[PDB]
Amino acid sequence: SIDMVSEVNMDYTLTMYFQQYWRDKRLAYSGIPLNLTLDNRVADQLWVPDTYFLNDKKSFVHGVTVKNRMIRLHPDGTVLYGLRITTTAACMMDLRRYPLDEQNCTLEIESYGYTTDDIEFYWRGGDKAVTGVERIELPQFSIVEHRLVSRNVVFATGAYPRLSLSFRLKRNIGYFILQTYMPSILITILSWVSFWINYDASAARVALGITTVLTMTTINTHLRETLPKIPYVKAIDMYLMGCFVFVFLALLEYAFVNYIFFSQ
Amino acid sequence: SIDMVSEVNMDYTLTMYFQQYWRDKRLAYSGIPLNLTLDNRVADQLWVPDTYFLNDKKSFVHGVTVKNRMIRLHPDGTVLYGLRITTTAACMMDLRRYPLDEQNCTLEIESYGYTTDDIEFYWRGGDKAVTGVERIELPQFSIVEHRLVSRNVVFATGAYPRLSLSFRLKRNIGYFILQTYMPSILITILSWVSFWINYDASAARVA
Amino acid sequence: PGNMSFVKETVDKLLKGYDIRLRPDFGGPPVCVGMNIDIASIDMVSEVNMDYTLTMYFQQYWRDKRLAYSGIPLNLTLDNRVADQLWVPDTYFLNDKKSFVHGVTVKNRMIRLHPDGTVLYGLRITTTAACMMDLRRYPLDEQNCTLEIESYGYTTDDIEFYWRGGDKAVTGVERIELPQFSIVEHRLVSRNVVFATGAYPRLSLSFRLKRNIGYFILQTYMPSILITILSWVSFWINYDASAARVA
Amino acid sequence: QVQLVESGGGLVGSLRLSCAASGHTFNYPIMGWFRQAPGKEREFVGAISWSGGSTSYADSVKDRFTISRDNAKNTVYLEMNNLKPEDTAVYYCAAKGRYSGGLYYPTNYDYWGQGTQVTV
Amino acid sequence: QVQLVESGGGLVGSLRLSCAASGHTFNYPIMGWFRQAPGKEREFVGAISWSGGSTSYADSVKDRFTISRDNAKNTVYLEMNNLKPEDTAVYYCAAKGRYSGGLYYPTNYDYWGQGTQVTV
Amino acid sequence: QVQLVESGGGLVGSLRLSCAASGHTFNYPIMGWFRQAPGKEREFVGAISWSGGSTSYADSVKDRFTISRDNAKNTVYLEMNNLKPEDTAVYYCAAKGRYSGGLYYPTNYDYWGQGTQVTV
Amino acid sequence: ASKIWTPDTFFHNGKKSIAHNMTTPNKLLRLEDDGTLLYTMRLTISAECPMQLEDFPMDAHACPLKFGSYAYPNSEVVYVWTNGSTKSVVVAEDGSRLNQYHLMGQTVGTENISTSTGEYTIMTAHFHLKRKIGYFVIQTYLPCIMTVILSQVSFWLNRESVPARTVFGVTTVLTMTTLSISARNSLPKVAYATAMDWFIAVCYAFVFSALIEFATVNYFTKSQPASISKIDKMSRIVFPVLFGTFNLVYWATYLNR
Ligand SMILES: *[C@@H]1O[C@H](CO)[C@@H](O[C@@H]2O[C@H](CO)[C@@H](O[C@@H]3O[C@H](CO[C@H]4O[C@H](CO)[C@@H](O)[C@H](O[C@H]5O[C@H](CO)[C@@H](O)[C@H](O)[C@@H]5O)[C@@H]4O)[C@@H](O)[C@H](O[C@H]4O[C@H](CO)[C@@H](O)[C@H](O)[C@@H]4O)[C@@H]3O)[C@H](O)[C@H]2NC(C)=O)[C@H](O)[C@H]1NC(C)=O
Ligand SMILES: *[C@@H]1O[C@H](CO)[C@@H](O[C@@H]2O[C@H](CO)[C@@H](O[C@@H]3O[C@H](CO[C@H]4O[C@H](CO)[C@@H](O)[C@H](O[C@H]5O[C@H](CO)[C@@H](O)[C@H](O)[C@@H]5O)[C@@H]4O)[C@@H](O)[C@H](O[C@H]4O[C@H](CO)[C@@H](O)[C@H](O)[C@@H]4O)[C@@H]3O)[C@H](O)[C@H]2NC(C)=O)[C@H](O)[C@H]1NC(C)=O
Ligand SMILES: *[C@@H]1O[C@H](CO)[C@@H](O[C@@H]2O[C@H](CO)[C@@H](O[C@@H]3O[C@H](CO)[C@@H](O)[C@H](O)[C@@H]3O)[C@H](O)[C@H]2NC(C)=O)[C@H](O)[C@H]1NC(C)=O
Ligand SMILES: *[C@@H]1O[C@H](CO)[C@@H](O[C@@H]2O[C@H](CO)[C@@H](O[C@@H]3O[C@H](CO)[C@@H](O)[C@H](O)[C@@H]3O)[C@H](O)[C@H]2NC(C)=O)[C@H](O)[C@H]1NC(C)=O
Ligand SMILES: *[C@@H]1O[C@H](CO)[C@@H](O[C@@H]2O[C@H](CO)[C@@H](O[C@@H]3O[C@H](CO)[C@@H](O)[C@H](O)[C@@H]3O)[C@H](O)[C@H]2NC(C)=O)[C@H](O)[C@H]1NC(C)=O
Ligand SMILES: *[C@@H]1O[C@H](CO)[C@@H](O[C@@H]2O[C@H](CO)[C@@H](O)[C@H](O)[C@H]2NC(C)=O)[C@H](O)[C@H]1NC(C)=O
Repeated sequence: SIDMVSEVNMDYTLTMYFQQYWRDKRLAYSGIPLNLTLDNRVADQLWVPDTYFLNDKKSFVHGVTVKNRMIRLHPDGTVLYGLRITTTAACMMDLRRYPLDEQNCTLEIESYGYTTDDIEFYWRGGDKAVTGVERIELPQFSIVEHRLVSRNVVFATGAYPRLSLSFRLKRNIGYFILQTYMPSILITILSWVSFWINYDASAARVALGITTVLTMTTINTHLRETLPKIPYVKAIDMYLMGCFVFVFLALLEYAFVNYIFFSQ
Repeated sequence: SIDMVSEVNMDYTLTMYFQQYWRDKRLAYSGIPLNLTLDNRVADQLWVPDTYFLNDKKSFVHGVTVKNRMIRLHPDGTVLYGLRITTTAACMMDLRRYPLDEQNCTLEIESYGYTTDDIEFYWRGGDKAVTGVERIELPQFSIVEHRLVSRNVVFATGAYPRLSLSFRLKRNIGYFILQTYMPSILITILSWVSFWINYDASAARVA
Repeated sequence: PGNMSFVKETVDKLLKGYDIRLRPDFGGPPVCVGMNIDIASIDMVSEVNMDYTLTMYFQQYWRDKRLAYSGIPLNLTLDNRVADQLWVPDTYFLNDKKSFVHGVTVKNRMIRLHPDGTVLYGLRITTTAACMMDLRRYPLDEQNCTLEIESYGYTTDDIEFYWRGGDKAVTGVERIELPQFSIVEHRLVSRNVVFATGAYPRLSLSFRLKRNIGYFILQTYMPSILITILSWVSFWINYDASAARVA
Repeated sequence: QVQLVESGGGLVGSLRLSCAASGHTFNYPIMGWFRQAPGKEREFVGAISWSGGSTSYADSVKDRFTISRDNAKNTVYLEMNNLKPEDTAVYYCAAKGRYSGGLYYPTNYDYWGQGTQVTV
Repeated sequence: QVQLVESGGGLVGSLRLSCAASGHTFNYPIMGWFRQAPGKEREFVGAISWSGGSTSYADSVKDRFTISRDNAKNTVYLEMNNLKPEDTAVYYCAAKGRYSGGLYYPTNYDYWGQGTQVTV
Repeated sequence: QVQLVESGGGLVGSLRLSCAASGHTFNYPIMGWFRQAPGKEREFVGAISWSGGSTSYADSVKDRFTISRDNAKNTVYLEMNNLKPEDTAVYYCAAKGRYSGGLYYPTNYDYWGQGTQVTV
Repeated sequence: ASKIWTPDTFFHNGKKSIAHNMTTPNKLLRLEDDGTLLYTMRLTISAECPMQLEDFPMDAHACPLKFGSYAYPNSEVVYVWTNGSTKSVVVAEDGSRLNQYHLMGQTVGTENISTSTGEYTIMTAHFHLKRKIGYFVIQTYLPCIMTVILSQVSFWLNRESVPARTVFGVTTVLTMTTLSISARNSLPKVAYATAMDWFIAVCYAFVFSALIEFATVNYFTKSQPASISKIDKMSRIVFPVLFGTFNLVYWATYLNR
């Protein structure tokens, strides 16, 4: 599963069964036809790849009952090594389109100690190397697609193999329609009641207009606590500022009519 | 200390020095009249009871500069073993009388592995066995009373020894007077001001 | 040239036969552990939690005859894993709530030996300590609360604590800065305390905090005063305007 | 510092003693009563806590004595009943710090009163 | 202490047993029923949770007996329905603490009823 | 439980199969299509997830067939575009629990439809 | 690495740190023919950064990173930037994980220090940061400016409309009060006023003066009936002009500071 996605943290939490598969000629055995499966504690007695996640912020291997690892040997010496991992990975987000946005979050897999001269990475089965994408149930997002990549990345200490797993997440707008946009529209409509009240009931006209402006300001300020204080205008910010302009001019209008009526 | 009692989580956080005494004839020694206060790292090389707390939500033993443990061997084989523990323990609360309620939290102590056929618990010193109840600094509550219990509790796997420590809490009403009832009384009083404004002032009396 | 092997065999000779279990001069007179603290900084001070968080370099000095060496004149610094191969005092902070030793790249420990057998043992620690506050006068109060340093297992007849250097034993406190508070004074105290299990040594470090009033002027008093003055505008609004006067 | 002033001493039956406190009492949340018979070591009698109200006693005076406090007046009261000669001694009132050790040991108490005599 | 009383026992078929509780029952959230025929050990019958409603049974009475409760009246009831000759025994109404062990063992139940009789 | 019924069978080209589900489908977020014929094991064809819309196809039908859904009608559709003679089989609609194993294995599916024969 | 000797380097600013430990420790160890060791690891460091907040929404800082040996003094272990000072700290081109700050650059150097346990050599790197003002403009400044203008529109209502003028003044004063309250959530409890506090206070002064203007006109229209309407005619232009000049001074100040 992908457990949660956070704009305020610019990260997401991913739980996965992660597996690796390589030959070790030293572990080849003969006279036994079975694929030997051993207690996971053998993992501390064997060489295993230095695979790590570059954009991981915080992760752990599950440990209830006994640490969630598997090793399965085969006669030719190929080792199948598997882990269950939960990782919170960084995903910087472009919120200029928010909440009508879609985001490309990725997991960067790399070998830390060994360069391309010592380790090579590849997806087993190519595009079918990643499964379980069908069982992600994020409320806010629906996964449009996922993509698998392979590359070499160059540092001052050498060239290293990289594998990348990517998701295209597109947000569900229904929540914001029910919670934010519709109330803004309704408060904007509430402003237009002003023009039906007789023009000499100044107290009512003013009370309704100023109430609308105040409520719109509160709607503006409440939302930005739920998401990062990023220094640009988002889609919803433009919408709410336009609605503010409308409800503000819907009170400058009363000022105009009152001045024309009582003074000029 | 009891660091806090929380209704939102039905628990309380407790810190204590937990002490245990038992006799292990295998550790009896002669030729030294002294009590052997050995480095706490000996405890990893000895048998120690599997005591655990039934209703702890989580607990940890303090560890800075050393794991906070004590080992002291007496010549006759008696072992004194103790460690400083902070526990967050569950305490179901009857909030039906919330501002004027009286809650009853407990700490239940039991051996995880050995049954009554192998281990027995007792309060060393009887009712004297628990101290520090005088130095609870709870703002919301005050310790009306505490008393100690001992019994055998039976499961399918066998009968187990158990001790339990209990605290009876009475709430300090002062906070709720200032921040729920004074506002409520004052707003109710202020509402009657409407009866003194003239009836023709529809805007004022309604507002 | 040959010094490397010489010092290696010297250290091996020291450790060979060394018992972790026994304090220096076990059965004899108590060992004197001298202590220093260098305050790195004081983190948040919390009225709501009645605690404060402290980060410091914490050092302990004692002499262990078993570690004396003569062939090497150096004050011999050793890799910190040696601390697991030596006896070290069981000092603990009696009023801490949550604390840890730093491990940024390696666990922040220090072991430095000297020819006469004195051991210098150092730690870098962050500790959250209980700090009860007399809020009867908040926000015009000043608070005193302490760090309590004690030996967990050994009584006063086994260990003695003392501030190494007297009143100069603690540094950094004269330089730290806090938003709410300023350090008026700090005191170093040493005593012993009695339990049913025996009498134990203690050192106590105390800070007295004076509150900076400005923030509370900005937060609390300005809006309260200015709401109060706002209400007095009613006395100048004409007393025929019931709507405005009531609103 | 903190200062303790005692009162109520003299020949007795039942009786009450008083112990008022002044100064930085917030740092000393527990007040204890002690006594010292002539030619003998000092004895624990009882204790009480500011704002807590909990009390504890020496086993020899449990249900014979009682102790209570007034937190606004900053004073502590100790009450006595069924008085008999073995209880005669100079009684003391003392304050304990927040993080000092056990109650029963006077070494933990930093400030002390005048030592009112009681006789029967 | 929490107190328990019983009624409804007698020679019956179908029958009703009634048990009433009082006191600080919030501490003892689970009630239980027990029995023993003359010369035999005390058997488990069933249990009921205050304010939760969960129930468990002994298989010898499963689907024949049912236990019910009334929070306002603080009473628990056991339906002696579809009675069989093997059911003749004195039935005890009992209470169990929050953290006591298994429900099937009478040693875990603290307060006990009168032990009303049933016969056929 | 969940009940499945399918439609669109019979001799064939292009065709659409349909599957209607009723009951507690929330416990069964993924719907899968399977097919079988005489002398051969049951084959995985494709899958759909309620409320997610994600699909995966067996390489034997990849880029030929497509599966879609109507969440309000609780129906699942498989577009049999560009049929070939080897496609002759009874096609079964089935439901998969949330924490069952892989997609491609029929044993992981609990509730099975009646199945529609197709002829080509 | 557990069998070999390695330096005890630690970071002086570290409040809390992680040496990433997923799928084997994230540590690299290479050993050359001539005995040279190279030893590298992946770290997450939460570093204590002191900074001054007089210019809160318009400030610029230089957060330090200091590290060196923990146990070995100046006479035993010394650190040197591997490829020279300027070439030794490298920032990933895509590494700007900053929301409200723009990293202007960094400067690196070295220090000796003296401590109760002897002399030590410190490596130093300061990362220069400048805050991006865009967020606070729409979150605080536009609300304040809109409130200040929203108070002054009441000057175009006729003097006799007492309830309307009263509610304008009161509601705008409440708006400013809540804006002041909320602005304090963005910072620690600093014990001195920031620039945004100056702006909020001056806007509040304009709002409260707008209320006082109505109070004065309502007093004089009853007490000495009129020419009192020139109060409205003057304020109606003076307040906008004075607020405009206030802005022309304030922004001219803190964009050049
Ligand atoms: C999320 O966002 C990330 C970042 O934007 C996306 O990741 C990118 O995905 C694309 C695929 O969609 C990746 O491109 C593929 O990369 C590999 C590797 O190419 C590298 O290695 C080659 C071998 O050494 C090397 O030759 C390449 O350099 C040459 O080619 C590039 C082509 O871009 C050219 O610019 C150079 O000048 C060189 O000529 C390079 O270093 C490769 O296998 C793929 O090639 C396929 O596509 C090309 C298209 O032209 C075609 O020619 C080939 O035949 C083949 O079909 C392809 O280029 C890209 O590397 C990823 N980038 C990063 C930074 O990771 C990700 O897709 C987004 N996800 C979602 C879900 O939206
Ligand atoms: C914050 O708040 C805390 C807690 O309130 C403050 O901590 C207190 O600090 C003061 C000093 O400022 C401490 O008092 C000092 O304590 C020592 C130790 O006294 C004990 O040990 C001695 C042996 O080492 C022993 O002699 C003492 O007994 C004598 O003294 C007591 C007390 O007067 C008396 O009752 C006895 O009859 C004895 O006469 C005792 O067991 C002490 O050295 C200090 O000086 C006194 O004692 C010496 C002789 O020892 C004498 O020469 C001096 O003239 C003087 O009389 C002094 O009393 C106090 O104990 C601390 N409180 C606690 C609970 O630990 C802290 O100061 C505050 N900090 C800030 C910054 O505000
Ligand atoms: C031990 O494990 C190995 C795998 O590590 C098993 O070998 C694999 O056996 C399967 C059949 O069980 C083979 O699958 C067949 O492969 C071809 C495509 O290569 C295809 O024509 C068939 O449809 C079928 O799937 C598979 O090739 C073979 N090898 C691998 C690498 O998977 C082996 O059976 C196991 N042995 C025991 C005793 O359990
Ligand atoms: C190894 O460490 C020891 C720690 O004790 C060092 O001892 C040092 O010895 C000198 C010489 O006595 C001390 O000097 C002091 O200086 C002033 C005058 O400047 C005077 O007040 C004192 O009487 C005293 O002599 C010094 O304090 C002492 N400690 C330190 C930390 O320097 C010793 O020098 C070290 N040896 C080596 C080889 O590093
Ligand atoms: C990072 O991952 C490691 C390796 O999975 C975690 O486990 C720790 O691994 C070391 C060995 O590398 C264990 O050392 C112990 O040492 C003694 C001998 O000195 C021996 O008694 C034990 O058999 C054991 O090998 C260490 O116990 C082990 N720690 C734990 C808690 O399991 C390591 O904890 C992970 N995290 C960090 C921050 O290192
Ligand atoms: C830090 O301390 C070292 C101690 O060695 C200083 O190095 C000495 O620098 C002087 C010139 O200032 C040279 O004459 C010496 O030969 C140097 N000694 C060694 C052993 O290299 C260093 O200069 C100090 N650096 C700072 C910035 O204070």
